[PDB]
Amino acid sequence: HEEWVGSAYLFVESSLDKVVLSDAYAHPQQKVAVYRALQAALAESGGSPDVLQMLKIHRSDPQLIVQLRFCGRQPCGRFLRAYREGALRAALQRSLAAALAQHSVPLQLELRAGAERLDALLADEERCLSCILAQQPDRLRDEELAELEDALRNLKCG
Amino acid sequence: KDLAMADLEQKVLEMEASTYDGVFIWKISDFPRKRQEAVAGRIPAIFSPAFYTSRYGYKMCLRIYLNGDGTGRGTHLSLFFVVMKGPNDALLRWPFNQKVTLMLLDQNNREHVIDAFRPDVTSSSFQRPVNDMNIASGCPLFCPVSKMEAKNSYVRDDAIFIKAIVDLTGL
Repeated sequence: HEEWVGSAYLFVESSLDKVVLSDAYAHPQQKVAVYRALQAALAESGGSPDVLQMLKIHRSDPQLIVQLRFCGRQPCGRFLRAYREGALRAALQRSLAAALAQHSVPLQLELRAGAERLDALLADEERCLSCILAQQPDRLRDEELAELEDALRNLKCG
Repeated sequence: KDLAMADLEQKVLEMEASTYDGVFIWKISDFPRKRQEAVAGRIPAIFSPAFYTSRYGYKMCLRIYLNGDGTGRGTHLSLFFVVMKGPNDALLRWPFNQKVTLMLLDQNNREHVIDAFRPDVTSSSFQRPVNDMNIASGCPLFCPVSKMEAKNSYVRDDAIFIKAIVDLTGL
């Protein structure tokens, strides 16, 4: 209706055994960097921060689940193409690798809109978009991310 | 006889569970059993009794899926907040826009599972109710199943405690 918006969850997971993202997040001195890595990767290959927003980051078994909010059906389409083509993943492997001070951090991604696993629907972009729209964003950005944004910003000053 | 006694016993039950200060604690007993009924698909979800933000405030209830719903089906405990049609909705401000904090209480009172969220008022989940219940909103990935099913503090004596806190700022 009035403005096309939708949401989905992006599952991010490591391949090497140590590079466990769950613990890396709960780590007081890594969390900010991981946050920064996810934010930079999305803005690089997923879409601008005003068109692709992170609402929450779930530490959930040993992957990281990022709740996303998409603004505009067209921009969402750009995200989906970047996702299926591997561009999103390429940028995330680079940013996280730099974030955790490692040579490589190969990733395994998953994308879900409600119970629908979009990975099995990548060939039909219209179906993916329809599934994302079906998931109405119901929460504003989680306070934790604003807290990390403050931290990221205070650090870069000195 | 029944549409008789049955209804009266239900009212009393609802009355006994209701709170009017935006704070609700939901004790779910017989956890083990309810847990398996969920895992088996027989009874996927459970509604909690209703509670309110004030004596004549919003009417709300919680909806939980022991084996998950949506993106968390089969992997997480899913917990939701539901705005219900209240007897005094004509006097309230719509859409519903109060921060809601959902919690699974650690019975050693050390590390509670907590998710505080501010409603995105554009969602139909927060508009004035037309039906008994609006579409639920909440946490599909509230708590990974491993935390509440072997080895730890959330389940104790076959029971768990869910807590909800509706921030009354502005009311």
